[PDB]
Amino acid sequence: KKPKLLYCSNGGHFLRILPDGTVDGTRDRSDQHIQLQLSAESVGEVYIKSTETGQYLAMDTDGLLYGSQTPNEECLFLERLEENHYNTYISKKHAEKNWFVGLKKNGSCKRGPRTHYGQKAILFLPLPVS
Ligand SMILES: O=C(O)c1cc(O)ccc1O
Repeated sequence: KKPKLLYCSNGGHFLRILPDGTVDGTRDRSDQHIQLQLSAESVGEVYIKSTETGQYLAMDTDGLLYGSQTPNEECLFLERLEENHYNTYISKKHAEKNWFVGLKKNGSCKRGPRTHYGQKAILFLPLPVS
């Protein structure tokens, strides 16, 4: 396996899953909580896992991102390759809704409802770390 940073184009923050379940974004490339394991359950279905805490990215019924201690339906994301090398991630559990993983410009998480295709918020460049 290979860990990766996920660099949000909106604002320029790496996706971060804090130990408390809080998901936001930091510009600190040293941050321990931005190293992420991607693993494909099925072809276009990934889990995004913290290599420090072993927590999985998830999205709840309101569209808030959290860190789940154990994988579940809420942690499956559909990964699509975009136009200039960036990926988008839409909640499997909420795909009929087009709820995307996204971060605000201030590096806070954008709830799934506030998301739409064409936003820079939802664009993540995977970078192989080191
Ligand atoms: O680049 C922007 O102005 C932008 C900011 C957002 O928070 C969401 C979508 C966008 O297109």
